[PDB]
Amino acid sequence: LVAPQNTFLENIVRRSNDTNFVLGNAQIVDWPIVYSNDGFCKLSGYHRAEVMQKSSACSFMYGELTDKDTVEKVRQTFENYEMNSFEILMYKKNRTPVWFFVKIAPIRNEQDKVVLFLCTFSDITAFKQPIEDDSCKGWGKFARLTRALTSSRGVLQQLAPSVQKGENVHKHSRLAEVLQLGSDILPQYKQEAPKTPPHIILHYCVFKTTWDWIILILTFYTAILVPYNVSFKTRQNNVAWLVVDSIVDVIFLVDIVLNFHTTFVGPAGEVISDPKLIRMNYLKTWFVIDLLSCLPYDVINAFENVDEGISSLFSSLKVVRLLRLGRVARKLDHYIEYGAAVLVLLVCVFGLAAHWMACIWYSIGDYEIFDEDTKTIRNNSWLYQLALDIGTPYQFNKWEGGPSKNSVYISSLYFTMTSLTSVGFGNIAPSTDIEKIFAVAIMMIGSLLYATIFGNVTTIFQQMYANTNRYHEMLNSVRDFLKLYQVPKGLSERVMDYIVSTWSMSRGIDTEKVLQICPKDMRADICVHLNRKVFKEHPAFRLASDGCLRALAMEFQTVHCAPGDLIYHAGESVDSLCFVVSGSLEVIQDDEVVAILGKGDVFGDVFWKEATLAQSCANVRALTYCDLHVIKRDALQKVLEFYTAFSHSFSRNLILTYNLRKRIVFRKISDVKREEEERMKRLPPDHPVRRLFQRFRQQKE
Amino acid sequence: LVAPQNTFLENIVRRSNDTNFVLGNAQIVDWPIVYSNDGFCKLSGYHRAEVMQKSSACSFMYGELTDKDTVEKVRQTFENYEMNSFEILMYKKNRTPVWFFVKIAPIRNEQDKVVLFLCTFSDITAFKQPIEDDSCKGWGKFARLTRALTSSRGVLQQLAPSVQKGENVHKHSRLAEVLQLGSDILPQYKQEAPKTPPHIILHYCVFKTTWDWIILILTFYTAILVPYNVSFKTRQNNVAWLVVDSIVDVIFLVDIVLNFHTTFVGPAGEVISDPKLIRMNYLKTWFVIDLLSCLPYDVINAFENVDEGISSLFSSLKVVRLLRLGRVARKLDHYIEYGAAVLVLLVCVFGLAAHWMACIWYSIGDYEIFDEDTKTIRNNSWLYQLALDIGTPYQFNKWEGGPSKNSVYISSLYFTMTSLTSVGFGNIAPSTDIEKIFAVAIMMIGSLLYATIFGNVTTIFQQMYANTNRYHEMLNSVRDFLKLYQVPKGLSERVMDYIVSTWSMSRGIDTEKVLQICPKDMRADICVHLNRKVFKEHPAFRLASDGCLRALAMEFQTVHCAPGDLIYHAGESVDSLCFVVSGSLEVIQDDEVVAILGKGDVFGDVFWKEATLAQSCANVRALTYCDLHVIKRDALQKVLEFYTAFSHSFSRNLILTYNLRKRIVFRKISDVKREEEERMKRLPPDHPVRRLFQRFRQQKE
Repeated sequence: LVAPQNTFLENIVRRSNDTNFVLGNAQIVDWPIVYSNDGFCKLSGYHRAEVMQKSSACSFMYGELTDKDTVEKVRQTFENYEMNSFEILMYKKNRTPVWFFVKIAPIRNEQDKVVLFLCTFSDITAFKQPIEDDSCKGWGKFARLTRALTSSRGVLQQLAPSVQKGENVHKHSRLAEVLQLGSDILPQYKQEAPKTPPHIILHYCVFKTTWDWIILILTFYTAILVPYNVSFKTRQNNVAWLVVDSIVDVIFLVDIVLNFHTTFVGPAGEVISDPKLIRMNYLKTWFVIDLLSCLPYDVINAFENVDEGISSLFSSLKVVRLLRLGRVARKLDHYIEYGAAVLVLLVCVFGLAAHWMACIWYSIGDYEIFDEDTKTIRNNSWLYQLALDIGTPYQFNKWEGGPSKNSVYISSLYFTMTSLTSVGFGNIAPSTDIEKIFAVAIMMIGSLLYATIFGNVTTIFQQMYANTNRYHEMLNSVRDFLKLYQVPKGLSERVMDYIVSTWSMSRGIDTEKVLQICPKDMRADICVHLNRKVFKEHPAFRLASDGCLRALAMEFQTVHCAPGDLIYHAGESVDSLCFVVSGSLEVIQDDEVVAILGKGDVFGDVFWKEATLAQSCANVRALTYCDLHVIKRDALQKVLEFYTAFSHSFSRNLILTYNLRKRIVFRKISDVKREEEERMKRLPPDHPVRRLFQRFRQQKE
Repeated sequence: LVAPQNTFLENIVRRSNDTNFVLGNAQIVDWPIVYSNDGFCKLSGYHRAEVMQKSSACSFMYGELTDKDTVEKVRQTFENYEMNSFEILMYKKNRTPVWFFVKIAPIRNEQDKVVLFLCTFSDITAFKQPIEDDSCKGWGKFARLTRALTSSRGVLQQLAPSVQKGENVHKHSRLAEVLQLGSDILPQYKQEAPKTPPHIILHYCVFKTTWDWIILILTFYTAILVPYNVSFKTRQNNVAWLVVDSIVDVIFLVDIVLNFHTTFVGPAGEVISDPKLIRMNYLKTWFVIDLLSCLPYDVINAFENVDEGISSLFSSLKVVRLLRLGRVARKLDHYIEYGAAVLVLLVCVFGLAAHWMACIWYSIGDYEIFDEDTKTIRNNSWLYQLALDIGTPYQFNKWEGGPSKNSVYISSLYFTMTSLTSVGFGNIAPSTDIEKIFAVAIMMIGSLLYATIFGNVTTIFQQMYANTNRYHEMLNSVRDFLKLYQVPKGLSERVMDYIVSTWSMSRGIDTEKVLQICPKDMRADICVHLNRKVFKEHPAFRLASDGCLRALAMEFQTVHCAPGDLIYHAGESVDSLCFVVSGSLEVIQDDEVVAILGKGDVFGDVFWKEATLAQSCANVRALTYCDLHVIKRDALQKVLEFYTAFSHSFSRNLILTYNLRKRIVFRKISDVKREEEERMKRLPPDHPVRRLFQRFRQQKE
């Protein structure tokens, strides 16, 4: 998790080393200043706000002793863009002249251009010719001039008083710090990315992902095989297994070597890629135990071995991965995503634990069967009972071999496996004291791991089935509510269809919440993207600035209307302009169609001109599955009055397709036909209602 | 999930094929235009807004060369409602005459009426007699006229330049596209439902619901029976089972045939019913595996079979349903709703798995008992131990049969069943190597399924008992709160009764939340339905328009008042009109009853006339369980001032039963009686208080 980062200011202030600097623009005439520094504003007495937007030729602290030659030199250096360093008499706020040195260094840009200048400053008043304009005394002016040379008199040239004729090196020492500014110019005012150092590879790379699986399977294989080899007294009649062990060991050696040149996630940070400390962290974390883990004791044992038991500790030596990789195998928890991979992990660890405890059961039995010099058969031991039951019992002339190692291994495996899973068949029995205590330990640990499996699997089931129950409960509650208040079917069907459709489409996601999660800039950009159709298609928005576009986009709300639903009823107040982006809409008046609406059409009223609310004169009904983009009247009015220049064109360019306030008058064909029929088949004393009609007409006039 | 859908615009624009059209009303005199098209407004230069509400006789682009004969023809065609097609000189915005062709086609309606007209347009300027009014040159006018014939010169008549005398087919080609408009007239401007194609039946039908259960039970029976038949070496002494197998197979064949003519839910949509692709989807999804599953290998085997093991794979062949139906058996999760049906599913799969593993245990034992040519009895095998224990041991003269198949089956079943449920009795033992590994696998898978059962059952218990605990905890918290603040019993009893009653009635449903879930139109309709009593009974609302009715209904709130509770206390501000719909209320003043209120009565104050707030002069108390419909003063005032016409009758018709602001004065019987008694038993120096009384009377005057 890293971002392209601009490290201009930080590098320049770190490299300054108690100096000063002033920044200026490069593609701009006369070069106004873009930045100043505390050291400068303290030495020159000019505040930062009053130096801003000043010529970078430094004309504003010129004076009588300034040389026009130096002015031409700084001008040709600025216009030719070259490194250089001058000394020239400058003037402070009190117009007192003080000896001065300067050096300029423009900086390039990632786009192959020069954008910013950089001019550094220094005082050499105490080491130059003494010049005074108006002072109480010569020594007083000298002390005043020397008092401003603290930076030069500091550790930069602290050895000057102890020596003589040090001027031959003071200038070089002063210029050495300034000359380093090229290193700070490397970013070139650009989003310099944190490039990886050479011969170090990211740990998220494809090669490392495919290397992690192979090291996992190899460590799994070794963890299985080693105890069987070490305890079951197997011989080395097969040489190929030594070749396999050698290639296995060299693979682990390659892995431990590769772990040097690989970045790791810092626990106190995010990503650390500094080779001066990556290797140190690895060696202080896991490298020594991994080395003492990764020595071929058995391969050396092919010639000679210092100890026989070293190959036994070689097991737990290889097991250090099981934690080094196993806890990092939470990165293996990346995609096996159908149920938690912790389940595969627990079943695998159950298997390997069963193998381990089968091995140690065999070890116990072999340690128990014989009585050494006592020559006692010790018949109550489990292995002798198994030998009697399996057939081919022991005999003596020396003693017979009895059972073969293959059957003994699997029988011990069953004992362990029936012990761990707590079925306890009862054919092969612990019968002596140490088998007794072993059964104790095995049954304890098996019960614990059994409980762990159950807890994990139950958590999975409850997490998978959580959402379905809540949705069904909400639906049932809605159904009960509609049943209670005697709602007719014609409306209950509509409400349940709406609920089921909106749940199927939107799922368990809130658009408003997702919007409010993001910050203001991302929110505005998302709004622009969501509403981009209406801006880019409707000609009324082709003169929109970014600010007005964003202020409008923040407000627009989208509406999905099903077929048959109505938007604006007759008699309702109209207060929202709305653009049609999909489907088609119709307007019905007095049970007659007067207009039909399609894509890229808007209908409403001129709020900014009428400046008053009005009654809707007709109903608008949905035909097809349509999408609407609605704007409220108050917010639109506020935005348009804020953006007067935009409104002067918005009012002229925006034309409504149909005005809800305005309504048409008309007649019907059947009505005029029946009127004609009635007139073919064709009040004198109606004086009061005649006067009524006259009064009504006069009032209407 | 489908809806009645109007597909007028979409069909007409899809069928247009790069043409133009204009819509007009049919039951309306002179036929104003209801719709225009981009092609028309580009060719005729008239904007859409300025052509709307214009005569469909097209009089507004008439001119000097227009023929009155054609006017009469278009008029008689409009008034007789017949298909026809004319050519006539039209006029554009620049009044330049351009040769023109027209064709009209009115559209009917689902209610057996003609509602809309449809007139199409085309240009034939380049293929008619050249007529000019004012042009720079003849060839210039010819080029101008031909430049407007891009649509005709396109792919519609692209072969014209390559041939000669093509006029005999150009008119037919032009008219062919226009003549297709009858197909787009099929919806007839109506909510055309998506009717199912013939010989295809919906998958939600009753027949298919009753067919799913039978195929489920048949596949369950076959899955049980097949392994027992294939492994236990049973003979064919019973012929009826072959008849049953034949009828079973023909039922599966009928099912696979029926699956062709049946709609399915589209994963990328909702419902797909296109027979051109339903069969293709089925064949590419499951049809081939179902066919190779549904061949009567055993019925053919009655004569001859190419392989004996085919009947074994016939098992897993039939098992494909167990997934094809079993995952679709989430539709079986429709109503067994007392606990999840997943429990019945898991117990059934446990049973079938136990059967399978009993079968394979028998197979292993039979494979193990005998040593073939070695003639070894192999006594350590489980089956021989069982034979010795059960009685009738083996004997030789050939070898005896020993145990019967019935006991062997059930014994293997017990072994599997004790293995899966992890009780492990210990009478019948795995003793050789392969029984060993089989025990390994069986105990693993049994532990997994055991954990699954436990997780599911625990989820059920927590989901059933969730709500009771939260309700009890809330009640206990309320009880602790009331105990803390020393509330007397007379009030604690009331608050706890109110809480328990409102929880018992409303349950865990929020009326406000349910309202806000629905959109604005459904919300308004619900409000109208909930408050319909007061509108339809009270005469004051019998002059209410739909808009005012809805604007009022949005605001009304219902109140359930228990007996004994008070609504408006003396001294409280009155700010809400309220209608009584059930029960009865009384008003008490100075501990005397002045009025009683019943059904269909309203009480409050005239807010629209007083235009000021007032103090309540009396208390109103509940008598019976009553329901109130309350309206706030501000919203009512806003609505009535919005709807002036409604208010002019609402003020005149609405009369209060009792005015809270107005209060009556009176005397008491006991008071006047005691005054009469006192007067029967009957101040001169009280000058200051006499002056006080005089001043008070003068102030009151």
